[PDB]
Amino acid sequence: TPQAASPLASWLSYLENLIDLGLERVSLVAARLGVLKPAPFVFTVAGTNGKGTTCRTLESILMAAGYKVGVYSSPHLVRYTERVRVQGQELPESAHTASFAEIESARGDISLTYFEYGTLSALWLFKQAQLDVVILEVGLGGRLDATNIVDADVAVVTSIALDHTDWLGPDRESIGREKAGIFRSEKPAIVGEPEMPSTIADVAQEKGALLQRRGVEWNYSVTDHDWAFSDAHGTLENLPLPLVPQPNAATALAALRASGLEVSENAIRDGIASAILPGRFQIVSESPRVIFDVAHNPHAAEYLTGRMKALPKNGRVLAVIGMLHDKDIAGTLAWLKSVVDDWYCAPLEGPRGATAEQLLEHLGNGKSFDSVAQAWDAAMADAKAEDTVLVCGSFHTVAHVMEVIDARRSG
Ligand SMILES: Nc1ncnc2c1ncn2[C@@H]1O[C@H](COP(=O)(O)OP(=O)(O)O)[C@@H](O)[C@H]1O
Ligand SMILES: [Mg+2]
Ligand SMILES: [Mg+2]
Repeated sequence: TPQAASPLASWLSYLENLIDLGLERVSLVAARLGVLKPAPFVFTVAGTNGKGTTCRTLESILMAAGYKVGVYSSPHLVRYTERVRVQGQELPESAHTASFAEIESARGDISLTYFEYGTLSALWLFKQAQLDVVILEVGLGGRLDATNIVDADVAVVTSIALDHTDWLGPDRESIGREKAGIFRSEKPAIVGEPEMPSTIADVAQEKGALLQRRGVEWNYSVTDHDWAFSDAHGTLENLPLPLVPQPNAATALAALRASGLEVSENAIRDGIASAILPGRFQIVSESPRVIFDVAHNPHAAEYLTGRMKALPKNGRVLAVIGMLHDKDIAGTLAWLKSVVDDWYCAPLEGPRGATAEQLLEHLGNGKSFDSVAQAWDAAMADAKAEDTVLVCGSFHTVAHVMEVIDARRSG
């Protein structure tokens, strides 16, 4: 058993090597720790896709508005510490190991899972920091996610589509019911998904939550160079085109206006203008245009394909791909194949990672490589200045490339 002085790596290894579902055990330990209400105001964000960027937008705006903000996020690209941000920054590794020692002693003989530990740890780090606002990204689903032991002041649903069907149900209706579990009596329930499953309205009714959905209570319009927003409180014009998916920026703005937090129009403009997340349609360079997007399911791949198609009339689209078997590979590739010209396949290490050959079988074309790095090198060697190189398929794939680019800065 590690201690507060142990290196973080020893903690994570200990946490990775570990019954009765339901939030009881995690709730009982959280009660002993007094972290059930991490800040005076909490936003909890659920959804199939766009949770991370909706959270980032909220954080950007609130920081410009002068609030002390904490953000819980998952998963992480490279380092575990990316998961807990305070004022947009990561916390010392020793802060994380101390919180782990605190949870370890507080749990007594109560057993916790990896995500339960990390969630309690984030709640603890936030409490210690004395913040005004805490933004929690749900780990998986809603009703049964560790983040649901906290009662959100504003609950958010970014989108609903298919992913984690093994846990959440086989359809949008069953998935929507689970995600909506984060709703609360008399609290705004912000739904940014344009085709809302009825089960979300059912759950809002069962709880007495205040449902405010895109297309009904609020809406937005776009232009080639800006956008406008509207809700029951009025409208906003000439907003900055976002650097995160357009639907998520509107969702965050809706949740923000519904919170009653005092935020000026200028703090809104500044926050929307600077909100961006590595690996979420990130334009890394030009000539050739390089893009990183961790789209790992059919709904996100369809969104990426729409973005790809909106790009200027180009040359060729080369793609560097690595995927995990626990995702709908065939479904994801079907969409991507509609815009990709040349495929460069690589394996992902471990148990759940697919081999280059497995991806290739789905593609029907392309070259296989020994690693993501070699695939990346090959794509960049072949790419012309008028082309676009896309690194996609998983967080692991985008991370492998960011790390190689970084290490080379040192050569
Ligand atoms: N509203 C959305 N609709 C469709 N796909 C989306 C949306 N938001 C994000 N995505 C896709 O999901 C990927 C990851 O998004 P992310 O912001 O990390 O959301 P999440 O935290 O729920 O995974 C993006 O890189 C993009 O491919
Ligand atoms: Mg996420
Ligand atoms: Mg997920």
